[PDB]
Amino acid sequence: EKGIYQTSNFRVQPTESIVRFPNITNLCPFGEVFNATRFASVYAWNRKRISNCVADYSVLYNSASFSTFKCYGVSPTKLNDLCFTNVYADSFVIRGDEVRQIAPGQTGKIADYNYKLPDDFTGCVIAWNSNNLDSKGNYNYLYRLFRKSNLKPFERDISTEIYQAGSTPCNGVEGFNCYFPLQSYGFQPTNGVGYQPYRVVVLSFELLHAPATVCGPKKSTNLVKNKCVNFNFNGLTGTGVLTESNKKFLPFQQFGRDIADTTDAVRDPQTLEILDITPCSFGGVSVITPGTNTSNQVAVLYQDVNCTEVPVAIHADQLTPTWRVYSTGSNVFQTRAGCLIGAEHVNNSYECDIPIGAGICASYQTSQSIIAYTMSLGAENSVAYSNNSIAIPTNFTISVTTEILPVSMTKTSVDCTMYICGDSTEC
Amino acid sequence: GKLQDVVNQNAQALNTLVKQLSSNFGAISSVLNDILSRLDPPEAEVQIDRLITGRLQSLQTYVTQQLIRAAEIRASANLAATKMSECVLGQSKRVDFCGKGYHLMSFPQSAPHGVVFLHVTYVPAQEKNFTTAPAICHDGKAHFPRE
Amino acid sequence: AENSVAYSNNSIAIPTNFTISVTTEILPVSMTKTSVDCTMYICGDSTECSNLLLQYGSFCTQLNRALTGIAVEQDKNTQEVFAQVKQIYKTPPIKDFGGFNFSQILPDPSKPSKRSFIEDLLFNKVTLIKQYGDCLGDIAARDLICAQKFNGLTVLPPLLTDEMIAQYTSALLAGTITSGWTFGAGAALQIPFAMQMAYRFNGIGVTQNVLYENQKLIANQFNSAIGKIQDSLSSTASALGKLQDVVNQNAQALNTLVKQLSSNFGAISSVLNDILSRLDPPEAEVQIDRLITGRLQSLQTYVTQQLIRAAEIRASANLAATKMSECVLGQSKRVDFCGKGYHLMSFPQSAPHGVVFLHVTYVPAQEKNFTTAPAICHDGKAHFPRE
Amino acid sequence: AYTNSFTRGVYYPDKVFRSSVLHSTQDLFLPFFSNVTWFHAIHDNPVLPFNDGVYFASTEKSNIIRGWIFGTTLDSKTQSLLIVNNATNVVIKVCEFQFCNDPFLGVESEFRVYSSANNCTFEYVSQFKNLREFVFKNIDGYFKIYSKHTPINLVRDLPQGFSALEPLVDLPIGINITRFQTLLALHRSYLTAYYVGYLQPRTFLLKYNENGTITDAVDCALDPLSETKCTLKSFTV
Ligand SMILES: *[C@@H]1O[C@H](CO)[C@@H](O[C@@H]2O[C@H](CO)[C@@H](O)[C@H](O)[C@H]2NC(C)=O)[C@H](O)[C@H]1NC(C)=O
Ligand SMILES: *[C@@H]1O[C@H](CO)[C@@H](O[C@@H]2O[C@H](CO)[C@@H](O)[C@H](O)[C@H]2NC(C)=O)[C@H](O)[C@H]1NC(C)=O
Ligand SMILES: *[C@@H]1O[C@H](CO)[C@@H](O[C@@H]2O[C@H](CO)[C@@H](O)[C@H](O)[C@H]2NC(C)=O)[C@H](O)[C@H]1NC(C)=O
Ligand SMILES: *[C@@H]1O[C@H](CO)[C@@H](O[C@@H]2O[C@H](CO)[C@@H](O)[C@H](O)[C@H]2NC(C)=O)[C@H](O)[C@H]1NC(C)=O
Ligand SMILES: *[C@@H]1O[C@H](CO)[C@@H](O)[C@H](O)[C@H]1NC(C)=O
Ligand SMILES: *[C@@H]1O[C@H](CO)[C@@H](O)[C@H](O)[C@H]1NC(C)=O
Ligand SMILES: *[C@@H]1O[C@H](CO)[C@@H](O)[C@H](O)[C@H]1NC(C)=O
Ligand SMILES: *[C@@H]1O[C@H](CO)[C@@H](O)[C@H](O)[C@H]1NC(C)=O
Ligand SMILES: *[C@@H]1O[C@H](CO)[C@@H](O)[C@H](O)[C@H]1NC(C)=O
Ligand SMILES: *[C@@H]1O[C@H](CO)[C@@H](O)[C@H](O)[C@H]1NC(C)=O
Ligand SMILES: *[C@@H]1O[C@H](CO)[C@@H](O)[C@H](O)[C@H]1NC(C)=O
Ligand SMILES: *[C@@H]1O[C@H](CO)[C@@H](O)[C@H](O)[C@H]1NC(C)=O
Ligand SMILES: *[C@@H]1O[C@H](CO)[C@@H](O)[C@H](O)[C@H]1NC(C)=O
Ligand SMILES: *[C@@H]1O[C@H](CO)[C@@H](O)[C@H](O)[C@H]1NC(C)=O
Ligand SMILES: *[C@@H]1O[C@H](CO)[C@@H](O)[C@H](O)[C@H]1NC(C)=O
Repeated sequence: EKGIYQTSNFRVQPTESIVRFPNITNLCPFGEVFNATRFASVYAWNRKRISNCVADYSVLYNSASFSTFKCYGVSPTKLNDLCFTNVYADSFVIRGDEVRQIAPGQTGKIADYNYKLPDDFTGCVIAWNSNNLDSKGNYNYLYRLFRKSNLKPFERDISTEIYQAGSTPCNGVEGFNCYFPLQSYGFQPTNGVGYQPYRVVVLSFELLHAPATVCGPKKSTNLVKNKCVNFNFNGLTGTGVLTESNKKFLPFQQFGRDIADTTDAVRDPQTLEILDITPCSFGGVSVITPGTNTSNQVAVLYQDVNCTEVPVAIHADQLTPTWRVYSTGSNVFQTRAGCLIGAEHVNNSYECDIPIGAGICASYQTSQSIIAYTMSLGAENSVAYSNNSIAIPTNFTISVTTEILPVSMTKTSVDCTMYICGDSTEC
Repeated sequence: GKLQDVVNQNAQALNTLVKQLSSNFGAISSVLNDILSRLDPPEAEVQIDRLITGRLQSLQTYVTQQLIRAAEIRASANLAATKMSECVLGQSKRVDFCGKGYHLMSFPQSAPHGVVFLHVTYVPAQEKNFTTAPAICHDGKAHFPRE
Repeated sequence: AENSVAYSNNSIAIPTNFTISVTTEILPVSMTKTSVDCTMYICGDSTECSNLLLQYGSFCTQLNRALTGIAVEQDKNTQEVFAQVKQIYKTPPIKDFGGFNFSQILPDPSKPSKRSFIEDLLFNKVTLIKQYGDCLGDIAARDLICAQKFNGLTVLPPLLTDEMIAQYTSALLAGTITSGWTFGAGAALQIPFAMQMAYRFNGIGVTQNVLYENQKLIANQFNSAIGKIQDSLSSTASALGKLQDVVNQNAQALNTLVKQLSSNFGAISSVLNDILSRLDPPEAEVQIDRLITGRLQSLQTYVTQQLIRAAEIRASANLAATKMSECVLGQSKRVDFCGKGYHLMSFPQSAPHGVVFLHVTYVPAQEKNFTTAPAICHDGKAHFPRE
Repeated sequence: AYTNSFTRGVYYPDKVFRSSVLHSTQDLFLPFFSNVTWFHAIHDNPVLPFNDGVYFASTEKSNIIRGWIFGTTLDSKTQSLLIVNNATNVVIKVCEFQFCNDPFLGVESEFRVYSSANNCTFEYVSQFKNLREFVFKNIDGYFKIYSKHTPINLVRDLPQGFSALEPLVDLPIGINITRFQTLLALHRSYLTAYYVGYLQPRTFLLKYNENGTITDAVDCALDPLSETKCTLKSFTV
């Protein structure tokens, strides 16, 4: 039907992809972590720092020995695209049937006395069978059996004191219901599965907040300003336009946020300049039609857009050629409601037909085309006021007019259980 | 058109409510019978709770918009009852309340979901210029017209 | 204040003077027209999110239909208050009007605008396009309005400009001052202004010789009351509180809707790009559905409260249209409907989103005690007063 | 002895740049107008608790204050922590020390702090007009440290304005802390000026300026007026 319709939105599309990783070329020492002759016992677990490297993660999970590759705040497919902060690695040996205790929220004497993970853990847990390397006899793999209380997350308790399991205070030497707290492991090569030793590595990191030194194999591109790009800064993706900023970041800061918690500023990782981020231009599109009874011609309003910026405001020559005629031409008119394209501006005033806004209306007139004009308020008139003149009527008209008012509406009812559940008694 | 609008808005609201039943709202199906044919109750509960939550939200939206439309229809019916009292059962002096011109009388006619008033007024027609004065002096005294 | 009437069964008090009084009434007419791009609010530019949003049905078609219905009604409100006559009556030259001075409410005739002096004072007292256009200098473009536009929230302009609304009000003023109430009923019939004022005195039950004998005093009292309105609007703070409240409530609702985008609603992040950077789609879908459900709830709350505010604004504009018809285009007998006292005449002035009425009334002033009687007996017959 | 904080121990709670907004944060903070314990050397170091975290401030002119020990028993049965300045570099160390019953440092002179230092798991090395402020926290196997230095304008009392502490270092030590003791630089080596406040779980309302600087705050549990300002999310009522 004849009218004006908000139908969709235009939006400039990005052209190319940008990657800006830091410039680091030395690889990352995972051989020193995963191929070591002697791992540590679980009560005294080792923590190794990992820093200033390029770490390729796919050769870990695309290998054979690991019977556990459990990641927690992240997917394994994504690990080669992110940059990491405060990377640490933790290594020990446990029994074969308590790998399930190395997880957030676990009970058991390993999780309660020896090595505790937090609830909001971010990282990966890797485990594999080491029967060939740690079984013969072997007894210097100890675990803790007795503590006064439960451990905190990432707490290590390396201390020797005789465990008072009675009401009498012992000292120094073993006694009755007084116990040495540590206990060895019986790793024999003919043990069943569940008693055979397993080697465990725990990686833990932080993602996308602070500056980063450890990240995977991506090749950078060059920084492209002043146009709608598809960026990737240290693993943080998004679409927008990059321009130079003049905010000053303190050296522990990599990103800025606005009131809606979106990223709107970034420090480059090769240059150390500050850039601003802003989405590529969009807006509403209204279509002015007469009836499809009468025509198939239309005019198009781009709401709150300047007219010389409309092919900048749309993604210029990506649209259909049937579409791109409605971004240029000679029927281009600037109003305060945006840019109108496809109607001829005339200089008369008429009573309003299809409202556009800020004083402008549109119509279909005689061949036939769509016109745009300023609406008229009414007919000009002037009263012949004087200080001793009056006008008196000498005839009259009897007039009858109609007035229509709504009184009532349709009464409806809803059977709720039939709407929600049908006939189903389970529902 | 004012009476056709009330018919159209309510048919549109009921048709929207009927075709909201083909959304799955994040479940595996929007058809409850297809969910109950393929799964047993312990993991069927998870999908049926999603469908229940979505359809409950649809019904609540329909009812809230009906209550706001009923309040506007109530104000329109109060105004029509006042016009019946003051234009059909009396002669009114309120400017423009019973048509344009000076009100003589009004007639009511019934209409579907509504009411139509026929207002009869006096409109002055063919005017002449004259010279006028506020008062007239006759014997050293001022005279003023009565009506 | 405590007071006590000296009632008796044969005493009456009659006034011996009067005061010409001018008072102000302010009414809201329209509110800001807004629009929402739903997919840009909920999903940003993520096509994964916008494909998941199709599972919830026609919710955003429904929300945009409700907001479009509000925006059309806001132009109907303004047409109903201001466009009641279809002749544009031209401002006469102001040198007669029997001593009554209308210069501060009529449009300034050397300036090319149509605003009067009091309309200029009213338009400088409410603290309310191309700031969507700039939004890229990216340090000075940290306004609240660029944060709204980047998440799909826009403001639509009104159909009538402020200059058009001032033209309508000056045509109503010219019709009233040159013709009385005749242009509201038909063609305008000219009458001199002191004869118009005499017939309005006659309408409140005072004989017209009272007007003609006190003409200069009545015109001086009127000109003084107009000056008091003008300097009270040049020296106050919050006379237009009813119009400032509509602006404040609208800006508050849009800012609340923008700040709701930093809730995670039980997900691991409130930023969609962080979720898409760290997870693959089978377990990303679980977090994105939580964010979709929270943001849909926020939009539905905003739209429900806009519809309720639009119904109250509509009742206020119906009352302003009735007051234009019954106090500017006629003389009213309804007690207190056009000010306090006996109504003589009213003048309209446009205001941002609103209308101001200046009501002129007769207030009795200086009373005396007399002895009274119901009838008088002369020749064995009772005599009663006519008027 | 006691003094008054007025505004002490507000730090940047995260690492993201924010300009010209307000922001509400739950952390461990030092409450406003609380009593800080005073220690002076008019001419003493006991074992103060830790409990949830510590505000530490200190003021001298010529490098007397140097480092702390943190632990549980201080008796070589459990692990413990040590931080010392050399006036060139800083030494941080998580061995299983047997500590002396009165640790200090003789004036260059030798160390009279620990006799035995076995069983080490961590080691690190790094680099009145001086008020040095510190916040220590021990959460999730980490030891966080915030700091800032300013020229004190006064004689003995703490200054009145507002200044926020930047983050310094985060240490993965994995130990249990319940007590601590500061380490001085004593001239006459006898093997036998600083303020301490405790951190509380609060809610604060932080104001960031045009340049990204925290210039003002509101402690929401201080008084009813500030409890009003935290509900209204502004600074004027
Ligand atoms: C951290 O160390 C403290 C200090 O010893 C431990 O808390 C003590 O536990 C005993 C157990 O009977 C209590 O009697 C003491 O009162 C506690 N002292 C304090 C200061 O709280 C605590 O158990 C250790 N942490 C963990 C997780 O074991
Ligand atoms: C007042 O107006 C009416 C029009 O309604 C005039 O009536 C017309 O008079 C002429 C001359 O006699 C006739 O030819 C027309 O047919 C009449 N019209 C109608 C509708 O009856 C009437 O003459 C006018 N009166 C004056 C004094 O001018
Ligand atoms: C009625 O009230 C008016 C007040 O408006 C009186 O007018 C005043 O008269 C005195 C004496 O002539 C003058 O000095 C004042 O300047 C007048 N005031 C104004 C505003 O003009 C008038 O006298 C009163 N009439 C009666 C009969 O009491
Ligand atoms: C009608 O009232 C206006 C008040 O605004 C008078 O205009 C002022 O006249 C004084 C001289 O007495 C000038 O100093 C002002 O600049 C004028 N103001 C404006 C806005 O022009 C005006 O003179 C009065 N008209 C008559 C006929 O007395
Ligand atoms: C550990 O050694 C195995 C066998 O030689 C090898 O496949 C693997 O890549 C090594 N791990 C590293 C280098 O991280
Ligand atoms: C490498 O990084 C340094 C330090 O950030 C920077 O100065 C230099 O320009 C970078 N070089 C390249 C080729 O990116
Ligand atoms: C369109 O217009 C034609 C011509 O008036 C009419 O015959 C036809 O019924 C119309 N169709 C609709 C759907 O209005
Ligand atoms: C569009 O841009 C031109 C060039 O700066 C400017 O002159 C014009 O005023 C702009 N249009 C609007 C509506 O601001
Ligand atoms: C309308 O008039 C202006 C001058 O007032 C002129 O510049 C313009 O071209 C005219 N447009 C048409 C369609 O006549
Ligand atoms: C009255 O006189 C004026 C001035 O000559 C004229 O313009 C006007 O039309 C006259 N009115 C009528 C009703 O003839
Ligand atoms: C009328 O008389 C009463 C009683 O003496 C007195 O109180 C009252 O004020 C008088 N009214 C006037 C208007 O003087
Ligand atoms: C802090 O010191 C003041 C000194 O006036 C004292 O009244 C108050 O009780 C002290 N507060 C605490 C918690 O000890
Ligand atoms: C600081 O002094 C201690 C003790 O002499 C020493 O162990 C440490 O290496 C020194 N730090 C340096 C030289 O950076
Ligand atoms: C540290 O470990 C050794 C064995 O490497 C052990 O003999 C010693 O007792 C431990 N230190 C302490 C203080 O217990
Ligand atoms: C913000 O930083 C600028 C430096 O460009 C400085 O001139 C200005 O004083 C600072 N603003 C405030 C409020 O301190």
